Amino acid sequence: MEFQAVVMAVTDLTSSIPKPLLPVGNKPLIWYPLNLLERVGFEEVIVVTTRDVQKKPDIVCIPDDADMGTADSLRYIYPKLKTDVLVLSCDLITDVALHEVVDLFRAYDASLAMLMRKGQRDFIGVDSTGKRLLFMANEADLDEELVIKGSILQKHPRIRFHTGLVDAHLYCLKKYIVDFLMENGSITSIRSELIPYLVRKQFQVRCYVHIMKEGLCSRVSTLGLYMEANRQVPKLLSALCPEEPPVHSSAQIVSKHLVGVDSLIGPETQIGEKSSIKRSVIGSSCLIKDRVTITNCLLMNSVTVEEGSNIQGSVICNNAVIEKGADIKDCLIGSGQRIEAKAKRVNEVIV
Amino acid sequence: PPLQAVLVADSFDRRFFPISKDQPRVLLPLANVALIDYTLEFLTATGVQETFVFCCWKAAQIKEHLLKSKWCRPTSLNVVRIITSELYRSLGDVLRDVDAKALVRSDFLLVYGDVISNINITRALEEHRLRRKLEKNVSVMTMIFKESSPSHPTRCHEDNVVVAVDSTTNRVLHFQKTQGLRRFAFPLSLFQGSSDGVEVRYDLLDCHISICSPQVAQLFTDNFDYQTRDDFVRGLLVNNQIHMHVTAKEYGARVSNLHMYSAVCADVIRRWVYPLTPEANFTDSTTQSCTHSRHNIYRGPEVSLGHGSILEENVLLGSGTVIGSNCFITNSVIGPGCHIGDNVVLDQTYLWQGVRVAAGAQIHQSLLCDNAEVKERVTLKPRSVLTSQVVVGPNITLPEGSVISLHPPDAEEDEDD
Amino acid sequence: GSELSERIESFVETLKRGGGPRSSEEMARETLGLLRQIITDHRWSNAGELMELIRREGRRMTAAQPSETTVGNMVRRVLKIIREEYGRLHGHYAQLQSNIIEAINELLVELEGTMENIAAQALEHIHSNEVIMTIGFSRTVEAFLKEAARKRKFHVIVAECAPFCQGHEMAVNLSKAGIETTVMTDAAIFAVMSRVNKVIIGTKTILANGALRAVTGTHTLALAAKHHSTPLIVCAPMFKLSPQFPNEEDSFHKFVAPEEVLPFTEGDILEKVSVHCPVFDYVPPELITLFISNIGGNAPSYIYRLMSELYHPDDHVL
Amino acid sequence: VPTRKDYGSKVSLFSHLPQYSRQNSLTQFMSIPSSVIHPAMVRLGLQYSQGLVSGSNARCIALLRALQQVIQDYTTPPNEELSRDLVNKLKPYMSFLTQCRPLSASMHNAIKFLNKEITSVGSSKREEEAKSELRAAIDRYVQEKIVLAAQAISRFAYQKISNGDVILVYGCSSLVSRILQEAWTEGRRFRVVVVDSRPWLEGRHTLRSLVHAGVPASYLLIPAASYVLPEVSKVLLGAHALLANGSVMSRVGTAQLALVARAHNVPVLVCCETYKFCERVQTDAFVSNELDDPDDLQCKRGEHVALANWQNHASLRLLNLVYDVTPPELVDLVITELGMIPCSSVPVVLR
Repeated sequence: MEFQAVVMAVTDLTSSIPKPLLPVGNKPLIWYPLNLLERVGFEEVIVVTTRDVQKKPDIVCIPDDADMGTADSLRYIYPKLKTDVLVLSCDLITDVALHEVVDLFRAYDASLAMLMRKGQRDFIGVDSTGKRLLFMANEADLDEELVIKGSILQKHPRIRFHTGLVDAHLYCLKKYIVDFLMENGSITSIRSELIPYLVRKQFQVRCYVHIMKEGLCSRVSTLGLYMEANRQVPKLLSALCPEEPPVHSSAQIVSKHLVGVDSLIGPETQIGEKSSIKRSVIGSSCLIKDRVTITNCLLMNSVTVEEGSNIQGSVICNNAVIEKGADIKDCLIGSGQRIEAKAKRVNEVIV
Repeated sequence: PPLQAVLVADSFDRRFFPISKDQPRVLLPLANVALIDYTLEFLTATGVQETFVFCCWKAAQIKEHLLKSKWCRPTSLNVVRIITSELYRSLGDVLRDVDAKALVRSDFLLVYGDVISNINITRALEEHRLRRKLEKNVSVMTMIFKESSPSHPTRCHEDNVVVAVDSTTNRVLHFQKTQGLRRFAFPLSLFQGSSDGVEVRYDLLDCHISICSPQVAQLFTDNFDYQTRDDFVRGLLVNNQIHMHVTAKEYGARVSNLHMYSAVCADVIRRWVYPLTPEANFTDSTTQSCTHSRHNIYRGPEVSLGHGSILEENVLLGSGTVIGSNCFITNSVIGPGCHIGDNVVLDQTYLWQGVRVAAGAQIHQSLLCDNAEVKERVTLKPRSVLTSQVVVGPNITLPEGSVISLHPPDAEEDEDD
Repeated sequence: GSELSERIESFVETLKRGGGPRSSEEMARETLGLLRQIITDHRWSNAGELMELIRREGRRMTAAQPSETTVGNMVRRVLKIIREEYGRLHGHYAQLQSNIIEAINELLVELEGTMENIAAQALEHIHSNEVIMTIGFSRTVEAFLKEAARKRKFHVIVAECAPFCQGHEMAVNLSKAGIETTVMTDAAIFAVMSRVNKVIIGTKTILANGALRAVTGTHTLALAAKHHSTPLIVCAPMFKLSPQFPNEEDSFHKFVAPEEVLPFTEGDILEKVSVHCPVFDYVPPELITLFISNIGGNAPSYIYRLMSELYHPDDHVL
Repeated sequence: VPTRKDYGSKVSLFSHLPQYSRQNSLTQFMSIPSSVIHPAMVRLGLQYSQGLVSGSNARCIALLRALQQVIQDYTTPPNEELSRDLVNKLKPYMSFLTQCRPLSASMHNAIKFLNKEITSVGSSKREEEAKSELRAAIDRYVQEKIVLAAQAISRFAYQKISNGDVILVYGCSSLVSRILQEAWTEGRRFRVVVVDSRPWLEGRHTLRSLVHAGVPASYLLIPAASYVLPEVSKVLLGAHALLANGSVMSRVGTAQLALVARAHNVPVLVCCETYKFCERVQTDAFVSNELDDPDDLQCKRGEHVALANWQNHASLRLLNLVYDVTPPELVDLVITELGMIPCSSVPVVLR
């Protein structure tokens, strides 16, 4: 096997349901990296999630006794791996063809190849060609402004610096890197510690990067990125899985009163009379019973409306019931919260 | 507006001071031609129609040399104006005086008196004018650079530089010189302002040509502490903005030491500064006519070299240079009127007008000034300088770092052999 | 007279720094205009002192750029036509101005029309479905091919020059008319000589024996054409012909800066290496089959007979 | 694996030959863990397409090194014979490699030798001994025909380099540069003139190596050879392939340099090993050749590119030739490991 795929499934107010199983676009969050690994080779993949996740290749699930760094998790699964490992993040949604970074890993015999995207704190040094990695440092890491060795500039006179790049945590690692991690157990959090180590030691070890400026490359880690990723899912799911209709599942009791454009609705989520779902993803088993205006909103599952509500730019956790004609704008409703007919502000009310 | 330039014919530093007690640096011949002649030719060719010469040290000799040149003629186009004063002793002191006298009315070119280049400034002119017109006169100076490898002999450690430039508008955000530095420090001020195209460049050669605007003269007048262009750019990049222009197909360099001298002479001899080649005779004088041959062989009128002598590679022969028998001359420039002995080799040496070399001498990577004399059985190790008609004793070898002149406290003792 | 001196000096510096205008015919016409202007704006009594003055001007002119023979040839033409005016009148001093001015005007008017006459012979030489090669940029050859293609279909393969890829411009210009051009490097000449039916290229200066002073790589093309016995055709205007003998010493080819061939960014290896960039090369007349001019097909041996009609032998040495 | 697509209009005289682009790759529609093609072969093809390895000798060395990995990882399926199944399985790999870049004559000879050696695998021999013997045979072939065969050629060419001679070399040939480097340190004091041509401009590779060795050097382009040839005393060229009729196939500029030197009466010598002698015979440069990327022809002369958009014109085609043959009469001496036979009687000795 040329590669061994590993995903690391080990920020708040929505973590009651496990983070790898967060419903994004009416689908599990862990389904996106798994699908990205799928449909391009990769008949096998190792998964290191916890017990709470009960997750096509026969995924190998390795439970974790306690919370630990991602580098520690990689060191924990050494006996299973036998070749160069391809490390992916649990929560990362991209559309990039995986061959772009694999070509850099293959042709140049690079010790490490990784992917980031331009933003839409961290300084990355980029060679004039745009592939070789030269400098990498975090703003809080170094107290001095910016130190560049003269030796690394003698051979690479032109260095391009970026600040808005967002790390996709898509790493292609050589075999001896894992051995080095085993014999050096002080290294943890590969993203913050191991990656800078392999950059300063080149000046053999070579690192290459594939800068993206067209794709999504969303990496959900906070509530803000959670909402943005969902609204960009519908375009992605059309090409990834054209078989399932974007409108609704077959076993549905939807009202058939139109009012749905570019909206994904889950299974058996009954809708009442003349609702309004505009660019919003309705979850599963959501009992809609009246003329509710839902615009650019997320509802996980089992969320019920009662009488003519307004839903705008909000996220609602599971098992939440609104009462009568409450108006909702830019709000977060916890799991089990019962809010009566009133106007809700930006405040993020939690259980 | 008619293009004008400000020419500084005096370098206010002691970097040429085993020699400069006799003649200034601007009058030193590069390849049988004075240093200021190349700068004047470049200014005339680039489109400048008027130049101002500010000479303080040995201004009389500079004025006398300039008045007889082709640039002081009724048929000339680049009219020159010589201004001499012993008051100012710095570049800032001249730039704050050119503002006081209001000589500059538009975008002018600030260039030293020892700059060898053939760069056409028209594109830089258009870019600077467009930037100033579109940005409501925000930019103040466009500094001309030249991309080259850091390992080139032309790039010396003294004049090395590194910049942090936004690639979108090629504007300088940081400027520091790498002299005895192994690591470089760059602030975070430029990253916060714009994170789009910040780029650190180390492959740029300081051409020392910087076209400016009268606002630079006003700023130099305002700040008395400013003395050099480096001080001005350091003070400006800390507190207006400075852009650059990068040249890739044209030559440009300023001499400041013997390393720069040798590099520029080698490049000029090898036609790297075409059309400013020795055989082109860009200055209209009858004593500098040459003839180009294979392997870059330049011969003046009435050389009459001896039998058995071979000119291997890249040698310039002056007018009336007598060469002996069984010689071996390569990569060296010999002035007019020199007398060369027999069985004498010259490798990467430089002989000015009036030198005499006896038979059996071995000179490698050395420099001989006017009217110098070398006796027989004398070996000169690399990087040895003989100045102002100094003579050495027979059967004596000079070490590598051996500079000899007739001044007690500067170098070794007088010419008495 | 100050403006006349300014014009002559400005043209001298223009020649010394960079050849402008690029076209040879326009430069020759400018030389004719300036020579006529200095003719009509000077004081003289006889023909000898005026001939000496023009000789001084031409000597300075070709001392500025020995590699450019057009100015010297045209100065020689002016001297010759002045001698004809004097001889037709001596066989008597003031009335030379009108004769010289009208004759110079006639020469210039004829000089305007040296392109259509050369191109008019394209139908006889070029045929249909025949491969024709041209190296570098030549306006005369470009017009030749473009006017020949107006009624015939053929394949043209253009080889770019090494230091300046000027063949790309010629290929683009020819392809704009639908001629099915092709572009290669200088190294494919011997490889593509197999199917090339004919070679039609231009030149810069025609010497006494019929030799050429074309751009670099012309000698290799002629040698390759001779090896495969493919005829080589040279089209050039009459004024490009020069009375200079092939070569007396070095510097017959002008050397531009070596930056064109090898860039500055190489590094430290530049100090220990010597790189040369010739622009022209010598082509013996034995490699030439025919010449095209305002008269027609002239053999390479039949190049000297025009010297007597064009130039006076006393003016050959200038 | 699909066939590689074409790129741009092709020359009428070169219609039969294939012309591919460099920017596009054949690995886009391939599984990330390679299964149809061996991963080593995929890496070799990716390096070949991008031009990372282009030397005639280095290409063969890399091909045989990858074949060693293929042999080591191969396993015999049940009720199958290694000697024939290995040959059958190796064909798709070389078919894939052909699409990435046309194969050289030395590659053809190496392939034929390896196929013949694999065919002679005994039935009684098991997997381990047969695989070890095959790897040892490949290593011995490399050693005795690649690195050991150059010593004899260098020692033979030693006698043809005397004091005061000037040698005009062309292109970047490993054997030619090695001869000069090995002969300069034995006491001979010569000067080398390096001649090359665009777009590859690979003559700098040997120019810098000669400069670093202390040998005086001179650099100039192909059209300037006729100007510099009068002073040149000898010509040294590398041969990419020796033909059956004696023609020397080499770089595109080789066949013209010999013709130009013949007019100047300068002797021309070519040096190559006997394993580059191919049985095929062909006298032209059209029936068998390789077309490269046409985008390399365009150059940034001045501030603008004359050939920036050549595809817009329907009657303008860019030709990028690679190889051409020279008549045996042009070169008067062929230097091989077996002696100094003349070019005329090359096949008789080489048979």
